[PDB]
Amino acid sequence: SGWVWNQFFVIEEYTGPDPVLVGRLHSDIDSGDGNIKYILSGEGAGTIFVIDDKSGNIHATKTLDREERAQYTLMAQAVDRDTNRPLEPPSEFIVKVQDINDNPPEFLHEIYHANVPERSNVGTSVIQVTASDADDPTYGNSAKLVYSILEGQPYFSVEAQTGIIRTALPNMDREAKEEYHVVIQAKDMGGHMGGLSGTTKVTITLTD
Amino acid sequence: SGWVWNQFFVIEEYTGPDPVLVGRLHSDIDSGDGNIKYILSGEGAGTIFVIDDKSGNIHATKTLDREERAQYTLMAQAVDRDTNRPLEPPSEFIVKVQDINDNPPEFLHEIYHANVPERSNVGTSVIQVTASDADDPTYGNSAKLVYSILEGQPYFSVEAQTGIIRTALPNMDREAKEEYHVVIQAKDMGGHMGGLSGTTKVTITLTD
Ligand SMILES: [Ca+2]
Ligand SMILES: [Ca+2]
Ligand SMILES: [Ca+2]
Ligand SMILES: [Ca+2]
Ligand SMILES: [Ca+2]
Ligand SMILES: [Ca+2]
Repeated sequence: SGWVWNQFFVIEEYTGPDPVLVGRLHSDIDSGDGNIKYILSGEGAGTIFVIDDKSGNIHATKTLDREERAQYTLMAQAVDRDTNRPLEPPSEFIVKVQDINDNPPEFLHEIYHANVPERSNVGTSVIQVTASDADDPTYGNSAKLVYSILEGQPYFSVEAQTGIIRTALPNMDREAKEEYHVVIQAKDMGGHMGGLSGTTKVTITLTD
Repeated sequence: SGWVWNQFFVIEEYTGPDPVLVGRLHSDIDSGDGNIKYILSGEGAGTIFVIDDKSGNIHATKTLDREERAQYTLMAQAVDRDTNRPLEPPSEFIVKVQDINDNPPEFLHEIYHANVPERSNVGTSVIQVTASDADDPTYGNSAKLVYSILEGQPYFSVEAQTGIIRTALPNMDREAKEEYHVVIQAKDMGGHMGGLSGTTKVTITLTD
């Protein structure tokens, strides 16, 4: 009451040999004597999700890819094994496939072409670069991307989250170098120990 | 209402890199605007179980061995981030570590010494042999044992579940063979494709 408890979570991409227990239907009249038969209709019910009608345990029959389906709405019933009358009214619940970090961040193009005026002030922006990341930006952080500059410093910087590359050095007269070659990295998981990553190269002209 | 939904399941022995989402506290007033702070007290709360106080997501910080602990009772609170007053009254819930089949059935002794009269009728019992199995006899069937006879047939049989060895051949005059050597197997998972197993040897004398 007040609190909401009717949803179940399932770790995606499970490939162990024994089926994942998603959750259980269960009624408060159930003395667990066995006179009660639970019934499960709805999405994947019977196919992906399968219930033991005494215990009321639902189990996942398949490896699930949360990239394919995040949710399933299912319907619980419970009828009296003898009278066959219902013992609870039928109610919905949702199983939600928990995201796992199984996709590495990927850059929109993996060669950007930028240009910026010769004597620009330190801080002047050059180009926005962004990585899409196929995991769940909603729930996890297998989708929280951090941008680092790998090659191209001390000439240029990149904004930690925005992924914008700005000049980072004063009096950058053009004679100096013909065209600058930078490499930006994008990392999962707010870039922590573990996070999957991907890079790109930006090639910058200093305009006159 | 009627239906009971406040318990969460956690697959044991998880060793993937990303933490298992156990479940989430969540209130029906929560428009998910963020003014609501969830709080988790109880067993392993703070140690094994850890909550994001906006999303209300609980995650498992450790690999769990369901052999060590099957349950944890936890307490949910939810207070208003601004007024700090509570928004739900505090309520208990239990997370239940789901059993995995990680123990193979083991025989009480792995050399039994049995004896049975010479001319016994087919069917006469010789000895009960039982395997303990360290997994959850309650929930799964990683603990449902089946007994087969491996060596010793056609002289003797073994009862599929009881594990009792009985003679299975008429007129078994003793002159014949000095002492009979049988091997019994015990298999997990009602002995299906997969099930872990273990054996023993029974050494039978035919008495005069
Ligand atoms: Ca996936
Ligand atoms: Ca994923
Ligand atoms: Ca990712
Ligand atoms: Ca274990
Ligand atoms: Ca186990
Ligand atoms: Ca076992």
